[PDB]
Amino acid sequence: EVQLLESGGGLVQPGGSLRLSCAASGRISSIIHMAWFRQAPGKERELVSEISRVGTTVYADSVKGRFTISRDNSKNTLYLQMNSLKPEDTAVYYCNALQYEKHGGADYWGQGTLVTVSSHH
Repeated sequence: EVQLLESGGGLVQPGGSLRLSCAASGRISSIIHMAWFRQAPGKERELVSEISRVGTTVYADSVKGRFTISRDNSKNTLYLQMNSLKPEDTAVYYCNALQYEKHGGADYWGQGTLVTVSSHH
């Protein structure tokens, strides 16, 4: 198993910024794809960004240019810098890790960290 511990969310105004963190531990594969997903009311779970060990990245079209995925490997930590936040970015954000186990792929989940972007909290 890989345990994923998220932090960094909270309340912010439109145009604001937040940085999420995801600390990984456990039996982490040499080939591991790390991702941020989000779940909002009225929408399906959505991939936000992903990074491979060599640093290739992908972004959802709706966050391109505004969000940046990053790492501090000395802490086994994945980050998501969110800039220029919009109300439609409100969601629970999850850390995810995708690697093989003996029987097949495993998609490990963090707990989630809530991000609420609003002018009228």
